[PDB]
Amino acid sequence: PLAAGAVILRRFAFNAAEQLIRDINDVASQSPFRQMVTPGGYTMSVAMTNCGHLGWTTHRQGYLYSPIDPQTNKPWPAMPQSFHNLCQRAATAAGYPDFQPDACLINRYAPGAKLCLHQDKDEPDLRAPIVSVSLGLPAIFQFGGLKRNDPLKRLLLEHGDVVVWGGESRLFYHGIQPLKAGFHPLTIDCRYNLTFRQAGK
DNA sequence: AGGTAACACGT
DNA sequence: AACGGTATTACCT
Ligand SMILES: O=C(O)CCC(=O)C(=O)O
Ligand SMILES: [Mn+2]
Repeated sequence: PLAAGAVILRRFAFNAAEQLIRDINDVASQSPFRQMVTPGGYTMSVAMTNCGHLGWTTHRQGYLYSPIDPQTNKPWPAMPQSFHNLCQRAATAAGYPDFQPDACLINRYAPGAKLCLHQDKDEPDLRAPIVSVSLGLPAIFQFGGLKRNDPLKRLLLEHGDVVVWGGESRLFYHGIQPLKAGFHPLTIDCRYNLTFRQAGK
């Protein structure tokens, strides 16, 4: 096992990938990918957007889940049924049959893009797991512990891989190392990740 | 009190 | 380039 309460389901989303990617494009046509600026004033290397009832965003004052896209000033697009179904099946396979996400953060990684080691704790109900779907180019996922200096596991995540963490491992530090350039026939030159959460009550 | 930015340079 | 400092503070509510 990846950790207590955590598992990787390799190639779980492989068969669903083409549809998922069509729906990413549909979501982004309404709420475009944007590289967000941290409260500290740095532009993130990962480009992001959201779908579902709540979207993760930065602002001057910190991080926030909000029902409105601050760039368009309209609600985030509805969560595609392909996304919701894949998430439900993955969560069930990982031992979290009751998971009901209300938020999906869509990450796009160009070569060089990274996500520094962090915890997912913007969500009030820590009982719900995180379901994380990889698409396109491969990336090295770091998965640690409750403390930043806890030893890291480094796992390659490839197209279609799904990682789920929760319970004892819900607050574990994790991240993505700078993406290697490459080619993938479905995403061409990038990696996408879908991160499903229950962000509200 | 407690929340929490850093989902972001030097060795 | 893997590891860890920084928030060891200065603000909010
Ligand atoms: O891209 C990934 O695999 C991880 C994304 C992530 O950690 C997040 O969106 O909070
Ligand atoms: Mn995360």
